[PDB]
Amino acid sequence: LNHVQNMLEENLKYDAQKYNDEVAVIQKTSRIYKPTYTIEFNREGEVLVYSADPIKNSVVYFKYPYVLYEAAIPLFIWAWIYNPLELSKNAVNSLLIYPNIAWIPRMWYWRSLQYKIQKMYLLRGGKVAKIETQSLAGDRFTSWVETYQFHPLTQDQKNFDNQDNAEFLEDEGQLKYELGVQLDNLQEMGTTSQDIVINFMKEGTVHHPELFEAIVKGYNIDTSDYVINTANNLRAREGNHNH
Amino acid sequence: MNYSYKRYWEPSTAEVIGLSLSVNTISAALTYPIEFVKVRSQIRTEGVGIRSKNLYMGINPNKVFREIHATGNGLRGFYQGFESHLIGRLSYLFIRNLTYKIIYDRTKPVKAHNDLSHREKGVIAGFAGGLAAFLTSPADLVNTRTIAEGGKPKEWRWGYKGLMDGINKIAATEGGNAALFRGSYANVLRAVILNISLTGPFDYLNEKIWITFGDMTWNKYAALLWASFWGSVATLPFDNIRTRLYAQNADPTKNRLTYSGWADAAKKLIQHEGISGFYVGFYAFYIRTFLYAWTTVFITDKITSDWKRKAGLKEWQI
Amino acid sequence: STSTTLGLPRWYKRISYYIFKIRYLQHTKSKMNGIPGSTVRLMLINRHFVEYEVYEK
Amino acid sequence: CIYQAYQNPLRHINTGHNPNNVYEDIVMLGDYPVQ
Amino acid sequence: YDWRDDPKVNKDIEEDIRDRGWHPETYDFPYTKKHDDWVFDVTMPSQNYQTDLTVNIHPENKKMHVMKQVMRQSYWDAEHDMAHEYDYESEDLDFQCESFKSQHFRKKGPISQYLILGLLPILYFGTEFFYNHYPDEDYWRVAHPPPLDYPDTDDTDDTETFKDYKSFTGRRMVDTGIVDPLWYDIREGKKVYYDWAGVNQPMEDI
Amino acid sequence: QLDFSHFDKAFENKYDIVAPEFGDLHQKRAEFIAKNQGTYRPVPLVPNNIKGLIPKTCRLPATRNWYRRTSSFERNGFFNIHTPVLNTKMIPWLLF
Amino acid sequence: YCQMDPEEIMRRVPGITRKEAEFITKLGLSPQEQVDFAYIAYNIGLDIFYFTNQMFVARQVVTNSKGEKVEVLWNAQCYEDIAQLNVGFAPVLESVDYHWEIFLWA
Amino acid sequence: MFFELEDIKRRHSLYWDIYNVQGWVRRPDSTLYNNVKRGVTAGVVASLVQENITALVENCKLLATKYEKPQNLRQAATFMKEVFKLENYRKAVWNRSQYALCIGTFDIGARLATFRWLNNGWQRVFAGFEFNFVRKIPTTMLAALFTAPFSVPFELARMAYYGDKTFPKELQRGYSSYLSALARIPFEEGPYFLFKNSFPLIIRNFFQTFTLFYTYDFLKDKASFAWRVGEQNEYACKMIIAGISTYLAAVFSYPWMVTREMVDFWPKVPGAPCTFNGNYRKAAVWIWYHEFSGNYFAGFFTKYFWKASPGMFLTLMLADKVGLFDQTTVDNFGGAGNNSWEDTFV
Ligand SMILES: CCCCCCCCCCCCCCCCCC(=O)OC[C@H](COP(=O)([O-])OCC(O)COP(=O)([O-])OC[C@@H](COC(=O)CCCCCCCCCCCCCCCCC)OC(=O)CCCCCCCCCCCCCCCCC)OC(=O)CCCCCCCCCCCCCCCCC
Ligand SMILES: CCCCCCCCCCCCCCCCCC(=O)OC[C@H](COP(=O)([O-])OCC(O)COP(=O)([O-])OC[C@@H](COC(=O)CCCCCCCCCCCCCCCCC)OC(=O)CCCCCCCCCCCCCCCCC)OC(=O)CCCCCCCCCCCCCCCCC
Ligand SMILES: CCCCCCCCCCCCCCCCCC(=O)OC[C@H](COP(=O)([O-])OCC(O)COP(=O)([O-])OC[C@@H](COC(=O)CCCCCCCCCCCCCCCCC)OC(=O)CCCCCCCCCCCCCCCCC)OC(=O)CCCCCCCCCCCCCCCCC
Ligand SMILES: CCCCCCCCCCCCCCCCCC(=O)OC[C@H](COP(=O)([O-])OCC(O)COP(=O)([O-])OC[C@@H](COC(=O)CCCCCCCCCCCCCCCCC)OC(=O)CCCCCCCCCCCCCCCCC)OC(=O)CCCCCCCCCCCCCCCCC
Ligand SMILES: CCCCCCCCCCCCCCCCCC(=O)OC[C@H](COP(=O)([O-])OCC[N+](C)(C)C)OC(=O)CCCCCCCCCCCCCCCCC
Ligand SMILES: CCCCCCCCCCCCCCCCCC(=O)OC[C@H](COP(=O)([O-])OCC[N+](C)(C)C)OC(=O)CCCCCCCCCCCCCCCCC
Ligand SMILES: CCCCCCCCCCCCCCCCCC(=O)OC[C@H](COP(=O)(O)OCCN)OC(=O)CCCCCCCCCCCCCCCCC
Ligand SMILES: CCCCCCCCCCCCCCCCCC(=O)OC[C@H](COP(=O)(O)OCCN)OC(=O)CCCCCCCCCCCCCCCCC
Repeated sequence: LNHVQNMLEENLKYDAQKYNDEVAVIQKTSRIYKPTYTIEFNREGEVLVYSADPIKNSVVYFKYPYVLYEAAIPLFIWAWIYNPLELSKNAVNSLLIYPNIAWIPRMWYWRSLQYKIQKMYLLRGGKVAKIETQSLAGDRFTSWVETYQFHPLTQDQKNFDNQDNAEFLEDEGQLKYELGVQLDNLQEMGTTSQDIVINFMKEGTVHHPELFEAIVKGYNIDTSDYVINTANNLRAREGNHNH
Repeated sequence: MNYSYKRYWEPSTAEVIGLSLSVNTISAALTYPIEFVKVRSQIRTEGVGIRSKNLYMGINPNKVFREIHATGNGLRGFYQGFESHLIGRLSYLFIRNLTYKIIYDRTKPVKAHNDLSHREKGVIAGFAGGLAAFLTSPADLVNTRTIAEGGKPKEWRWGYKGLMDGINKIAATEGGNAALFRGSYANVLRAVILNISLTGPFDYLNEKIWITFGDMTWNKYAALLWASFWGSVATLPFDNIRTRLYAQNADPTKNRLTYSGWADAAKKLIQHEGISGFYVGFYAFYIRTFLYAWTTVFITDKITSDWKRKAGLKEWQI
Repeated sequence: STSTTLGLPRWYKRISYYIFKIRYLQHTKSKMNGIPGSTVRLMLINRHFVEYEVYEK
Repeated sequence: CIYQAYQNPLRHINTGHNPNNVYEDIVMLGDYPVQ
Repeated sequence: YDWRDDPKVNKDIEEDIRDRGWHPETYDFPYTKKHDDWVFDVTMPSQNYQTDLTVNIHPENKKMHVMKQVMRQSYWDAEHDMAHEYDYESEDLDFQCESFKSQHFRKKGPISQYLILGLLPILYFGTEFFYNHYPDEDYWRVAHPPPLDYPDTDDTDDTETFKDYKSFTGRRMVDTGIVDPLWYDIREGKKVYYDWAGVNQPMEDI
Repeated sequence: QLDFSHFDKAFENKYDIVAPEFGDLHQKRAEFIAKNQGTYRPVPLVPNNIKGLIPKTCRLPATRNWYRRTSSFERNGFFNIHTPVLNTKMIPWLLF
Repeated sequence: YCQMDPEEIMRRVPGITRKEAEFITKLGLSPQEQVDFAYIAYNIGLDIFYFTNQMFVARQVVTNSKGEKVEVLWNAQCYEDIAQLNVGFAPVLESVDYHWEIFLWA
Repeated sequence: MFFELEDIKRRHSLYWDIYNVQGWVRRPDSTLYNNVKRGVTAGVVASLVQENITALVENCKLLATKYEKPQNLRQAATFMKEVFKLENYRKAVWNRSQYALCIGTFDIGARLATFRWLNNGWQRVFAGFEFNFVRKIPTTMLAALFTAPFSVPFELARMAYYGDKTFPKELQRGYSSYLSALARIPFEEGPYFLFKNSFPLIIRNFFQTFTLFYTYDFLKDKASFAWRVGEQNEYACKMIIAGISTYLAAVFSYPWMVTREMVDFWPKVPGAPCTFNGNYRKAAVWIWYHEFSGNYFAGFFTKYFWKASPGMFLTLMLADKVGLFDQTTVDNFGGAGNNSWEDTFV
């Protein structure tokens, strides 16, 4: 097979070899942001930048078009039971497929509800962001992501917004609209996934707007001017209203 | 089984000669490259033997074929010496078939459903094959030398460009007609062994599988596989010794490992490599013999069945 | 054969869990040391097809 | 024990324990140590 | 030394890629060689960049290194193992020496017999049925219907059945359909089964 | 020589090459590939101006995907078949 | 690969060393697990720079009540099955040695 | 008498058994002409459909690489309309239709003909399920091995033809079409140019044909209880069985085809020898002995599944329709079923 010559294959092989030889694990980035004010980190060496209760602030039960999807199950059940169309055995049995597939979109919506960030922290060095979220069943998932892997989207959520000049924070510091950011690589439950979109709801307080914007735009934060606040206010498995 | 034979129709001598010549011609034309690869593998392994371990023990026929093709000669490079090989095979087949048919006609049983025992048939076939191989030895020598030229260093090559050219060069440069019969004893031994180690196992397994599964069509080909395997097992050492004797150049300095005879070559092979060294190129030899036997049997059976139907024999008599 | 426990049959303590995790990650790195990275694999898969008719855009 | 002598017939009373062709009994047949 | 046994000099030795970096002949028995240690610079840099704001690590750009083949099991040395296990009868004392090298280690050997091991079910069933012709010599043979009126009329009844089918009663039964149509025809001295009967023709009497 | 301590050319196994294996044109193509493996990048011909279509001048976000992938890739080259996507996708099948 | 700050790790565990903190950060653990592992290692004296094998899974140096520093090695263990236990004498995970006599000297 | 080996012909006496059915009886429709005709028809149709699908998918990908993919139904409709009118799409359709005609006649037709030849006589059990299916395994294996290398020359010719179009004018052969390239390559580069290093294609074809034909034949009889007792839809059951068969064939065939990427496309470590020494067989052995399946199962669908599975599914359906999987079933207590009628009612 190799004896067959194809310039496209040769170009692909050359591109792969050149990439492997040139690009290394270590990379140089000049996107460094120096905050004006000193950063007060928690007792754990982290600074909280975002907080919200997406499950509390979202619609769970009566959601469109999932109500429409689930309202047709009785119709199919009645049609199968009474055979109003006078169908054959297999034809009438074919009507029982819909009840087994109508609830899947609601399951996917409930799963997506757990990708709205509940809590966001920036670690020492301004290179790691910890995002904590929860599922509708109360399971809590926390994941650490490097700041460079964030990419904000436009308000319409259909395109990548310019990282440098992005207008998603109001003058005071809060979000104009529910922000969306795509993480190139997300490690969730010890499994790496590609191009995962997460959301910050507009109905959520934003702490340290400068740090939040820097993390969103992917800049590495300079944390040289820092202080440590020894306050043990948060307990393990602490309760919250995101249930 | 002594009355299980059905010899209700026997071809004439001229028909046998013509059919054998044509079928052997096409079979040799088809299967020559495998023999070429086998000879090249034997030459390249001569003096070293098998040094791989476990599953890699041996020489890869595909590797040898790829190396030969990489020389730039294409597929025509695998047919070098094909003229000499075909001439030698034709002469051997003609002589062997003539002698075998003459003896068989002389000593045949009267009854049509009775046939000579396997022992007697093997004795006659071995005698005929030995005589034919002794008569036609120089052609095999020329073909083997032409094949080994590529493997050997340029200075050791003979540069034969045809059967007659090689015969003349051997007669003149080496001196005398005796130089044309080098390896004749080895060729005779190989021919006798191959003749006696093919007809027996084939019938053995064919009858056994017929008894087991009754009358079917795959029985003939399964028996052919078995017979080819056992014939290769029996004959490959003799073929290797014959190849070594043929490749032995006249000049000892040219020779990498000089030999004085069949026994001397066997002793040298045993010394410089284990007994397994007798079976280099076994896969190539097995493939060659099986393909040749299959094509020959298929064509001969088709033609013979057609002739029998024309004559008017019953379905079972065919 | 290689034992799956790596010498730590039970994670009775978080220290044992950490040791097992460290050695497991090292072993996985060693085993994956001989295959291309995610980017290379993805680009090769995406641009595998090379059979077109008209060129010179 | 074929073409290679490993055991010691001096310390072995009988060399017929195992097949071989390189061992011979020190006290051969017809040999009788008598005071 | 012999170059014929050296893969580097002898090109006829087919190197096994799956055994690269492993030499069974060099094992210790007991094995006391370290071939694994901390490995970095593959995906995790060996240098420090935790506080480097101008450097971001991209694990995706993993440079390709030499494949690490799984360790090969030890291969037996016939002469060494035979000498080690050999014990002199009335010359050796019955004891175990202090040295641990005397432990009898298991080393893999030729793999040819394992082919027969893998094929054993096929071989065993063939020996049980085909070689012994169990239950009988006819079960595994291709089935052929008996020839016409063979071996006897009482058993075959071909002619009587043909007459019955050709009779008025046979035609009426076929019309009722409880009895299927005739499956054979009596030709000039031979019985030929119809192609729709789904059976082979009777074997020739010779 | 008879001694096997050192290799000798008498046992050399290298068949002489007389011409390119697949022809002079194939040899020339191989040389051209070696010389310009990456510098020559032919591309398929596609129209550059389509009314209805919108040119693809940037990378699109994941929100534009009609289908959601199940498997994934670790950054070290490992291929993950078991993912949270698979975990959520297996619920209906297991239930049924 | 989200390596935590070695200075922060040292601050959270005052007595740990910069080299140890950097090595822990290099180790592929989430920052919380890195901090916890650093705390445990400093508190026990465990030498994190030890490549675990099938002989010993870790080593530590501890000063006993007599003032002497002694080395403690954590043996590789098995779940109630010596047959499953790997009896080896090399820093290797692979089970290379096969013993016909489990108790050579009885 | 003719050469060294003698094909001894022997006569045997009569033998018969109680039952004349459920063994091997060659079907009357099993002939060289009829089997070849049916196989050629089915293979040609399946290859045409598969090649059209592949051309359409590849042209859609090519258009999407330069224009944003559809955002809604109207955008998808206009995208398909603009794909259909591409000159590249039309040329690819023509050339790949020629390639389908060639391969489906010489590869899929050969596979179907050999399978029918070696498996037509296996009768089934009346009012029951065909047991002793192991007898069919040797036949399917023989057919798969025999017909495995019948597609490698055509595939290599296609690859050479497509790779010639991407070379400069000076170094371009200038093949008018796929048929012209196929006719010219044997005389220009030589026959071995279409067979060198063919192990990946050969093993792929072997696994495909074996695990497709044998699995479909096994399932269509063993799962027949669904429509024989459960009164399920026979056509739907057969469609499900064909889908399972084609999926299994793709799964068992793709890993062997992955050797192409590992040996040729994976980057080479500078200063070190090739991991597999450039041997596809050795790479396949390494894949077979590899611990993790996902590593060589990556790219299963984006690369091979949609280029192979639909063709195999259509081939199975057409073979079933024509009757290449139809066995003969007769009652064992009928007139021709057994030679002992005295105990069929007593
Ligand atoms: C320890 C072994 C244990 C047993 C296992 C065996 C293993 C063996 C291999 C491994 C070990 C190493 C070898 C040891 C061998 C030991 C035995 C021995 O001595 O054999 C050597 C012996 C000879 O080998 P060699 O020493 O190499 O000598 C041969 C030369 O290389 C030949 O040189 P060349 O090729 O150059 O020849 C040219 C040709 C030159 O040609 C000439 O002869 C020229 C002169 C005559 C010209 C005229 C010819 C006729 C034509 C004219 C007719 C008249 C005119 C007609 C009309 C006009 C038209 C023609 O010469 C010949 O024809 C042949 C040489 C003799 C010529 C002298 C005259 C002979 C007259 C009688 C024969 C006549 C017919 C010959 C042809 C055959 C029939 C067709 O070979 C064998 O015996 C072969 C192997 C053994 C075969 C038998 C099987 C034994 C084992 C059975 C199974 C046991 C199982 C149980 C275990 C038992 C353990 C004990
Ligand atoms: C022509 C055949 C036609 C086809 C039919 C064949 C049917 C065969 C039997 C089928 C069923 C079992 C098949 C097992 C095959 C694989 C065996 C295996 O694991 O590889 C060897 C393997 C050695 O390789 P390894 O363990 O991987 O690594 C160590 C190294 O090899 C290095 O180890 P090392 O340092 O110890 O060096 C010595 C090594 C180097 O040699 C080799 O590896 C050469 C290749 C293996 C040859 C094995 C057989 C040798 C002849 C044994 C004859 C009896 C002992 C007399 C002295 C023989 C001296 C040669 O030799 C051995 O280790 C072989 C020892 C064999 C002992 C045999 C007696 C054990 C007691 C009987 C138990 C089984 C009873 C079954 C029947 C029950 C009926 C109710 O040793 C074993 O696992 C021992 C297995 C022992 C039992 C099975 C084999 C004996 C079967 C005898 C015939 C039974 C026939 C019954 C039906 C017909 C009745 C008429
Ligand atoms: C004997 C009977 C014969 C019958 C007739 C047979 C005739 C021949 C049929 C031949 C069919 C060939 C199909 C080729 C498809 C090639 C796709 C491809 O390249 O994929 C590469 C793709 C990766 O591509 P990529 O470029 O890397 O993607 C990156 C993008 O960022 C990510 O991608 P993206 O988000 O940008 O995606 C763009 C999107 C293109 O963008 C759009 O979506 C625009 C169009 C919107 C409208 C969508 C369809 C509307 C309704 C019409 C449906 C017509 C279907 C016709 C074909 C049916 C058979 C496939 O393209 C796709 O992803 C695929 C679209 C294709 C349609 C999929 C939905 C089909 C629903 C069918 C419902 C039933 C219809 C019944 C009709 C009546 C007659 C039967 O990977 C795959 O191959 C994965 C495919 C996975 C498919 C299955 C997913 C569900 C799995 C769960 C199990 C379900 C099955 C259970 C077992 C059942 C059997 C036992
Ligand atoms: C039965 C229990 C009853 C009591 C309850 C007990 C509690 C529940 C059971 C225990 C927990 C099981 C958890 C399983 C899921 C684990 C996570 C996962 O998604 O796995 C992917 C994971 C690979 O993901 P990864 O780690 O990301 O891969 C990275 C590398 O590629 C490294 O990859 P690699 O080198 O390991 O290669 C992976 C490759 C190689 O995998 C294998 O070859 C493994 C063995 C497969 C064959 C045996 C299973 C049965 C096959 C079908 C038999 C026909 C009838 C089926 C229905 C009735 C019988 C169940 O597998 C795959 O690529 C996909 C495998 C199939 C995944 C199925 C996803 C759904 C799992 C949930 C249960 C589904 C039940 C429906 C029926 C089963 C559908 C598969 O592979 C596995 O964990 C292997 C196991 C896969 C599922 C089978 C094991 C459970 C069932 C055992 C039944 C044994 C008897 C069957 C007799 C059948 C007679 C006809
Ligand atoms: C220490 C070594 C000493 C060596 C020298 C002294 C001893 C020599 C011993 C020689 C033994 C030869 C055995 C031949 C093979 C027999 C095998 C056998 O019986 O198998 C059973 C079978 C029995 O066959 P069957 O005919 O009974 O029927 C088989 C079918 N059933 C079983 C149903 C009856 O025999 C064969 O198949 C034999 C086939 C080969 C026959 C030919 C043998 C060689 C003849 C050579 C003739 C001369 C050639 C030219 C020589 C020129 C130079 C002089
Ligand atoms: C038992 C009593 C007899 C007397 C005592 C025993 C003395 C004789 C001992 C002989 C030992 C075996 C020697 C051959 C070993 C071959 C090993 C091997 O496979 O090498 C690799 C070779 C390599 O062959 P290759 O070169 O084709 O390589 C292909 C393999 N790859 C792809 C991996 C490279 O393999 C073979 O040839 C396999 C078949 C071997 C068949 C050996 C038959 C030996 C028969 C000798 C006597 C003649 C037959 C008599 C009986 C039948 C006829 C009546
Ligand atoms: C777990 C293992 C066992 C699996 C179950 C097997 C059950 C049957 C026994 C077979 C044992 C060997 C394996 C062969 C499998 C494939 C062939 C097969 O199964 O044969 C059956 C079939 C004829 O059977 P059929 O006529 O359909 O039976 C009903 C008739 N009313 O025959 C055919 O289709 C023709 C096949 C011809 C070739 C068969 C070769 C078999 C070789 C077996 C090993 C022989 C070893 C001999 C050793 C000798 C030592 C001196
Ligand atoms: C065959 C028995 C031996 C084999 C192993 C059996 C294991 C049993 C484990 C329990 C779960 C499986 C369900 C039971 C077995 C299959 C159904 C069966 O036994 O057939 C009979 C059943 C009911 O028919 P019945 O009413 O009894 O017929 C009287 C007619 N007057 O007929 C039906 O209703 C048909 C139902 C078929 C379901 C098959 C499911 C298993 C096969 C693999 C999965 C197939 C998935 C795709 C199915 C597509 C169907 C269109």
